[PDB]
Amino acid sequence: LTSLIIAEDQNMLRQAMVQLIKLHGDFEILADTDNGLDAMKLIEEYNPNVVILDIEMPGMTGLEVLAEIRKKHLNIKVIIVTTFKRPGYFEKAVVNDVDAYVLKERSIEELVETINKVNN
Ligand code: NA
Repeated sequence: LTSLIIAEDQNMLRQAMVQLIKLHGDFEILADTDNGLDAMKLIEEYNPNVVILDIEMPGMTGLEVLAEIRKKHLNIKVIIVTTFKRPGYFEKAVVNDVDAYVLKERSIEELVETINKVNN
């Protein structure tokens, strides 16, 4: 299947994504965490095909994690998934070559469609 790491600040939503993403699509979750520094280490350890990153997290924000994955040219699709409607955050994701930016206005079903489009 497609491997994923999920880094998300909120435990309730994070555990929900780990469970529902596996049921809504053809994915294996290698690791999940609420800390961006933790995520960056897991990412280098496991090399997942795709990562899902919240923005505002302790350690490293999702945007700093995205920036580092790109600096290092890792073969990894990156989806940011956030509540933030602020214009600044979307522009920072785009300039850093994010593969998709998904608002939490979308369902996990839509997020899965997005991962599939991105990974094809
Ligand atoms: Na599945």
